[PDB]
Amino acid sequence: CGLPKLMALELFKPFVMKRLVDLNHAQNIKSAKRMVERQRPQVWDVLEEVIAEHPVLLNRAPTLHRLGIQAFEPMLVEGKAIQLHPLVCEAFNADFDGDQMAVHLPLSAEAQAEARILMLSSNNILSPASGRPLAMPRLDMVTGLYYLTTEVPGDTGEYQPASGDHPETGVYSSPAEAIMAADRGVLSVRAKIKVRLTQLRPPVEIEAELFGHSGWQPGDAWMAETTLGRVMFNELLPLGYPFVNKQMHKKVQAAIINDLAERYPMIVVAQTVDKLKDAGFYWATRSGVTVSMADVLVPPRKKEILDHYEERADKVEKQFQRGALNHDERNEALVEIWKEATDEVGQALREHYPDDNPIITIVDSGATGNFTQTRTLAGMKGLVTNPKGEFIPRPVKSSFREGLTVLEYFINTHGARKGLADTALRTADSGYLTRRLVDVSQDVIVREHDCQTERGIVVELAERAPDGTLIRDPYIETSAYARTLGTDAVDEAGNVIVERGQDLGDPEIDALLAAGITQVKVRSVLTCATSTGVCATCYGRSMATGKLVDIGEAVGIVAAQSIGEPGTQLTMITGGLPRVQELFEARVPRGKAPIADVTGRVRLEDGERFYKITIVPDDGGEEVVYDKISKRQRLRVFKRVLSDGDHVEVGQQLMEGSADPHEVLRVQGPR
Amino acid sequence: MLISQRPTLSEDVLTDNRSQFVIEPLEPGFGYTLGNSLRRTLLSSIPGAAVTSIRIDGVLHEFTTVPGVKEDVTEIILNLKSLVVSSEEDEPVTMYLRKQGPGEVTAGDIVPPAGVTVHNPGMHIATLNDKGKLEVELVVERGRGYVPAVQNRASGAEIGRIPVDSIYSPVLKVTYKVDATRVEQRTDFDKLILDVETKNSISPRDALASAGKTLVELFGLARELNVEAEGIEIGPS
Amino acid sequence: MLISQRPTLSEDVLTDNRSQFVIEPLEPGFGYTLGNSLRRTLLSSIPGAAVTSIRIDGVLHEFTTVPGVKEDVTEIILNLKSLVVSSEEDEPVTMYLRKQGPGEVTAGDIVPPAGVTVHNPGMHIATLNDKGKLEVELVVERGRGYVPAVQNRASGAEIGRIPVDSIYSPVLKVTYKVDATRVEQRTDFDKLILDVETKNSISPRDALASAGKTLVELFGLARELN
Amino acid sequence: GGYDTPLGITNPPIDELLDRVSSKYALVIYAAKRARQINDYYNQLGEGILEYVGPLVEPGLQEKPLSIALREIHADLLEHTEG
Amino acid sequence: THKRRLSALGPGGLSRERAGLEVRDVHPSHYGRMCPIETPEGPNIGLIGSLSVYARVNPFGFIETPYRKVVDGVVSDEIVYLTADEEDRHVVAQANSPIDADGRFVEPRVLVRRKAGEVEYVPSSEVDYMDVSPRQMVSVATAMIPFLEHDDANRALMGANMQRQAVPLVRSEAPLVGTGMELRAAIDAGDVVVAEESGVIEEVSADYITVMHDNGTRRTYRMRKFARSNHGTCANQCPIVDAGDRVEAGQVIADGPCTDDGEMALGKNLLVAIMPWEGHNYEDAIILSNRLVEEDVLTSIHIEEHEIDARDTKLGAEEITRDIPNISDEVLADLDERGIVRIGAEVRDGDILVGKVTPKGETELTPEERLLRAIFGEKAREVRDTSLKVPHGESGKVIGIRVFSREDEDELPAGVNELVRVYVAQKRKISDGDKLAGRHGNKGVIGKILPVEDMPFLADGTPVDIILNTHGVPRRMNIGQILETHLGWCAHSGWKVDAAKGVPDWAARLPDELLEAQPNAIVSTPVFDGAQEAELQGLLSCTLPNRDGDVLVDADGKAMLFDGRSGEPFPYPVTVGYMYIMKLHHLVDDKIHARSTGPYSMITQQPLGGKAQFGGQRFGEMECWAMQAYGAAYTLQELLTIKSDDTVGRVKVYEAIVKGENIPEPGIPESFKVLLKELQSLCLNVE
Amino acid sequence: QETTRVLTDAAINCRSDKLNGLKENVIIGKLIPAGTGINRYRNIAVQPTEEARAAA
Amino acid sequence: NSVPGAPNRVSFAKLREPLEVPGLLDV
Ligand SMILES: [Mg+2]
Ligand SMILES: [Zn+2]
Repeated sequence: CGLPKLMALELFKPFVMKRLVDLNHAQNIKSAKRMVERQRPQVWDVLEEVIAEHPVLLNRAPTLHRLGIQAFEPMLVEGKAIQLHPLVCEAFNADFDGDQMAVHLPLSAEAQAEARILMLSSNNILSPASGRPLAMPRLDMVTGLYYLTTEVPGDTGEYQPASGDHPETGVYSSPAEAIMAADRGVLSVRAKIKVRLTQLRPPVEIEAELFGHSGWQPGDAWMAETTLGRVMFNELLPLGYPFVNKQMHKKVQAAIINDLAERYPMIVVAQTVDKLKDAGFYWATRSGVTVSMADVLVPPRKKEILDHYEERADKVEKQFQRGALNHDERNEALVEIWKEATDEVGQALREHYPDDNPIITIVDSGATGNFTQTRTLAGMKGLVTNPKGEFIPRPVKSSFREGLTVLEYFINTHGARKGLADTALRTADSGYLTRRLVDVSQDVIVREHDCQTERGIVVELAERAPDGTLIRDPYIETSAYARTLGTDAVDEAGNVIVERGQDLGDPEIDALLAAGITQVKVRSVLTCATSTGVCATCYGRSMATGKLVDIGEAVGIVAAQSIGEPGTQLTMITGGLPRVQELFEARVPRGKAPIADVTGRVRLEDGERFYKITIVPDDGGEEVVYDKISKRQRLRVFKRVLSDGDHVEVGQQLMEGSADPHEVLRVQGPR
Repeated sequence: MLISQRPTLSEDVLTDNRSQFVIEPLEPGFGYTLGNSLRRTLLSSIPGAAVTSIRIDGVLHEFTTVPGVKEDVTEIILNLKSLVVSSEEDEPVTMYLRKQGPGEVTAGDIVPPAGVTVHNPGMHIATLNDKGKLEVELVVERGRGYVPAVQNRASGAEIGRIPVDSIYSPVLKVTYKVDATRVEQRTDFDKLILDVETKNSISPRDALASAGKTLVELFGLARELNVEAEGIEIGPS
Repeated sequence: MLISQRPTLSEDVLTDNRSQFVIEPLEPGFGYTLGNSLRRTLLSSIPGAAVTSIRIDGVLHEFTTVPGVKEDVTEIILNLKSLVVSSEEDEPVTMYLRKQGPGEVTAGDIVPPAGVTVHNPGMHIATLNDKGKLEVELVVERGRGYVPAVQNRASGAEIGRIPVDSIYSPVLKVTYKVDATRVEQRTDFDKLILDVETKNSISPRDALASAGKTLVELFGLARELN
Repeated sequence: GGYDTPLGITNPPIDELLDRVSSKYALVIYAAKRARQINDYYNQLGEGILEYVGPLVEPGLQEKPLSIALREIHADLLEHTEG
Repeated sequence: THKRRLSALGPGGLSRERAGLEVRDVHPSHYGRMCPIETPEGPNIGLIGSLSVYARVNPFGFIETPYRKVVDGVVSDEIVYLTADEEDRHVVAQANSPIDADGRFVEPRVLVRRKAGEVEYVPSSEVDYMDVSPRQMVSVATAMIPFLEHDDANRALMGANMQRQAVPLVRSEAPLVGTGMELRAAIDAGDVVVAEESGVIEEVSADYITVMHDNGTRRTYRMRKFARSNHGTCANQCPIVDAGDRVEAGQVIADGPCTDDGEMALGKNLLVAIMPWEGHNYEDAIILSNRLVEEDVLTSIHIEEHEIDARDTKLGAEEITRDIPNISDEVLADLDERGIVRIGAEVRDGDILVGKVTPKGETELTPEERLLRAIFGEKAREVRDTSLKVPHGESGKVIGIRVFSREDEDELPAGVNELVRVYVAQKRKISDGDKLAGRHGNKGVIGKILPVEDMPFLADGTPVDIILNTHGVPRRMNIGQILETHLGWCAHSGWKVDAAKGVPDWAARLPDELLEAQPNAIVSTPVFDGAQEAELQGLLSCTLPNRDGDVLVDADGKAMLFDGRSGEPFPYPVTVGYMYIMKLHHLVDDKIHARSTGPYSMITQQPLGGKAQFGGQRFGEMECWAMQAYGAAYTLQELLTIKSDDTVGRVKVYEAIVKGENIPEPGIPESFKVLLKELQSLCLNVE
Repeated sequence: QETTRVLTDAAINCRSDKLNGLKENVIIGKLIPAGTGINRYRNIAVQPTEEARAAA
Repeated sequence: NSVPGAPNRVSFAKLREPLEVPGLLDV
């Protein structure tokens, strides 16, 4: 990281005050102090000596997760601004519109070792919360690599073959010949050709049929039908890595950097990520992505869509003015009509745009933004919320390219200010939750290697189908990945397929899914058997390092920060951050839904305008009676729907809403 | 004027024909005014010879089949474009390549006429299976840069002759980047880092001096407008 | 096949202070790089002369007013930062500006010493009434590029001297365009058309000759030295 | 394996250093104690001789003793015992 | 806009933390009285607003708003000022309604606003009021945004709040494309000298303008030159009339700080491309050209004020004199014989401004210093040395010295013999780290200043001046910054709508004398009635050639730029235009701070805070949680003991660093031993 | 939280502390018991192998 | 408009307004 030379001269003052007395530049410490304070021209040759290989901690408030403090090595940069690397900005959540950062100087040998080994910027690529790479390319680098590695059909100098009177004229002896051709006007970078690569490892499907027994590629030739741009991408990736040949989205690059973090050492991933950012900036500046008002194409049939839905709304308003339906019913009917109009103009705008538009390439490459904002750019703003929170039934039919009128802009200001006030109050509320979570869970640290318990939770892990062998559960990478087995897995009399104590990575999960077993008992921290703290094998793999957790990690603070950091992006019986605050404070919810105490038959009775539910057991015994459930709380579907004439399970929920955790602890136990 | 420093060209030698050069320190910003020109004049201005057009007997109707050998014509073509050959007759001079019987044909089976020479006789081109005689005729000539497939404008004299692409450049792949050495004492200078790979006809040290000659003969067209004009002078060795 | 013929440079003169240069024929793909390597040396490294520091009689610093004139001192600084002046000697020479009475102090009232000259007698500097007297000396130096105001503390000058930024660059605007012929029988060439416009201090062919001299001096280092 | 030539702080690489210790905390205390021994050598050297030995690798011109300690660890020249 | 501000907090009003979400939102009765856009951004949204343009305050304290009453569907001109109570009793039409030449609406149904805030659609007989204009809902600062109705309200809020933070440049060029609110927000703000009665200019000079009225007497207007503002910026004031001109009553006679010919000019017109260039304009950063540093396009003047006072102490009197205790004769070169510096002397960080020396009474020296006095032969000099030196990081010239004295009957407080203030000027250029911003809420700091040779230039060789990023345009929904990029090109070069066979269909509703325009013409798009999207596309197709016949910008608005660094053209065209950017007051020189060792606090010995003192950066709670989650015990213990509180560890670490030894083990923090005393003073036996 | 009513019933019970979490070692200025602060990591003894002390 | 020494700045306004902007510091 760059450092201003004035800030580094005042920061490193006793070190330069020592070194310019070890060199004969001052008589003593007092003349050295005067020479530094006067900024005499000899001290800049000494500051580069005393600054080399001396790391500094950079920190940006607020420090949401533990990656908001990172150590860098410095290098003197003229000016008065700290030059940050463009890849760590995801970790700091820093934008360059005027943000400030603090610089600290570690003095002792222990603090220098901790800055050089523990908190270096290139040792922390992945996140401890999820495991995804946080130093992946983003906004400009993604569209640079997307313009590089895409394939345009019918481009310049494609693979022709029209043999019969002339040869194919799409082959190349090497990527060097293709680069020499593209330096003339003959080849485009995004044109499909057939190079002959002698230094890139082929994919497994091609190397298996070409060499098989030893498919090494330092010097053996194979022909590849790709673009030139995918060759210039794959030259950035390491030597043993197989050739990819895909259009680089953001999910594809996340997969590539995740595989590099799994299989390759930690110093290879950092250099690869640096090469990717260099090629990404160089191709984003050639990509030709500019915004003009001639690029904001309006849909050519917006007017007839709005006329048809305005006719439907006019019939609804005529039925309301006649007297057929009341106030709230015509409000809901207008809301439904204009929601359908919004989605239909969204489909028309989506199908009108070319696939190489500069506004739609930024969305489709996963660089930034989403589609709905583009639908508010060209098209229709849609419905606008109230200060109360309800919907205005008007709605805003103009776009931000056609420009809004006076009244539609004044309506839009309601939600546009309510969102800003809610953002301020929400980031006020999230820090209190992070503080309470750190305070309740600071003594959960790793204490020993293995406590050798045999208890463990079970994982859902890819339910059957209807016949159907086994489709995956959607959330496997958050509940079953990076754990340890409590029991040996066994197929249908089979053998031990995955033995006890393995890391449950990707090939073990695919082997368990091939073996046809859909449930796995997994060792966890809820059942750990140590006295103080947890054990290493009960905790599992630490998500940041990629291997097993060490025996001093304060995993309680990491666990509190991983929940406290994304709380600002939680907008919203409750659904947003008050729901998390209600669950972690173990309060009784306002939409409290009753649960059953025992199996049996439910007598559902109406009465004095709320409800009555009495469960009668099958054993039997004393019946259970819940009297007053208000009419706003609708009953609860699973299996027709609940009503009467029904069989109840033990801990079955009876209404929709939120069951309080005290009753389910009292009835169904801690597990 | 006076430069008040001096750049130095100092070669670092990698593998046999892949040297890497550095030029430091240039006053800002002179890395880009000379690095791109040096790369382009390395690539497109050194003379050299290559193969332009080949003809194989009994190959007219289907241009991916040779009777008796393993490779189709779209592989024997690109095994011939990577054939480094220096010629002296500035005119098309033809060579022949004929071989019978089973065995692996190399580049040293070619018969060079007076003047031309093949600088890698151990380059494999085809593998004759059994009892199939291959007879190729090559055309070697000089030029520069890579000039693509010139179409057969003879229109009737050449029946089975096919034209291939021409890699006339003795260099193959040149890349450059600059840096920012010594921002305080030397006050934000540059450092141009060339990286030139050659084929084995000439060294990457001899290929840098030829483009230096063709460039100092090229900016001398502008210097011969007013001789006693004042520009930045460097100084002697 | 190599075209064995050397490129020749020819010149068209459009006005007195701008011209065009045609260089032909080049290799295909070599017009843009040659034109840009000439532009980047023309726009940065052509030596000229500019006024370094001025000193007025009644003032002590840059942030005051002179009694009688219409502009303050910083406006006279911004008006003097557009003078074009071609010196001929190494030492800093001084030129004088004395005016008394109502009128308009222009740039044609500067009396220069032997060797230097002023190339725009129509530039307006200040305007005076009957109570105004403008007496100011200027220091004309020689250099290249652009260097900001050398501080008074980092020199030996007294209170009266006012450092001014200096722009030693005679050229104003340089562009090009190529004519890539590239016929489809592979006898291809380029045709570079440079367009140079200077600020009346040097002729365009005297601006191109020094850029050619700098590039001949620098690209010769990559010759058989190594 | 084969990566590149690393520059600056990240040389020797932290992957070929964690083959020598148990975890990355032991590397911190290892390098810290070895650098304190080298710094105690460089001072009781401008007086009588003493027992604190080092450096065991030929250093640079102005090399910090922590980097000297890391290069001694990387070349398998020291041993350690955890408490 | 600091006046006309309606704040809700204060004495007798609500608080900042005890304020709910109800007062912060925009009520529907805010239309025409308070602006929904302009409000602060921090923890004050909704609590501070500003009045509208046409609003007016009742004698009781309520806010009125004008309306045109319409009788029998015919809009009259009897302008009534309604309050918010009786606005709801009637119905109010919309301003952009098709009145047909008498007062009659063209369409039989009008848009309208009902009682509860509902937006109905009512036939044209129940309508009894109309707005007097569009832009009636909007404030003074918000009405100076061209193309307001294409921006989202968050970005329009930021654009209205970043116009009152711009600095006054030294040249102040008028905007090439604006609204109609520039000329009226300058002559009413009062920072422009306006001629009182109609006269004829007799004598102009940079200090004063004497005009001669038609009836006898003269009047002299005294311009204030280089006055310090409240925030450090300059207040220069220059005339714009010559010595023979005829003026009228109300005519602007002298420009102000941010004015040009009587209208507001906050920034400059700069050629902008919207390409992303090499990752230097990455994630809101802005790169510039070096032309703006060479030609002083964004140079400002900043004036600082330093004050010292000689008082009467208990031991005598503090004296301001050149006779200073032990100090070199080199650091006394600029001071005159009576203390203070000379006007015109250039100072830097550490130089003495006012030589002040205070009596010290008594102390006894160490034996080493008493030996050192006896060797060299120097007296004890019992008076102290408390001079006035400039603070760390500042420099510049010296404009003025204002000295008040007790001996000359000046009004000073009790026990103050002398009081001297010194003003320091500084001409700041633009630098990387400074904060620029546009009008449409776009902003960002300078990350790079390229030389003029490697900067994307057009076919003329004209380089561009700034290079903004693409990826900040679509997701922030402020594409009005594209539209003024287009019109700003047209107004740079001028159009000529060729109506040689007939006026074309796009220009059917244009006025006359917009059919053609000379180059560098200033135009004006008002707020909610401006240039349509179908007329920028017409003016872009006639964009008159520069010097040779050469249209540099095609009908899409994009141009073909060469590369300044490599030479070959960019493969696709790039939007260029002229944007109006402003230099904000978030400069780098006021923000950079560093501290090795400075002043410590009183009760607990932790360091101070802020750039006014020295102050250390606060290593608070969440940073401690991050360092604990890392596992770095030693860096946390070093940051919390020997850098803040360990009083004997602080000087021991400094000694060990200077002599070159190892950093010692930390002791106990001296803020923990204060806690034991405050717990023992609560009668708790903490042992 | 609630410093008064925690401090006033810690004093009635005569409740003692043992300093085992990493919030009190932060307060008193000691090393926290996590990471490089536990005994098995900070009680490492480092000495040159003999061959090297041997070869020096 | 209705200011005697104003620069001639052309307007795109399609409407006229009956009431002009008041004396902005009258609050
Ligand atoms: Mg920000
Ligand atoms: Zn365990």
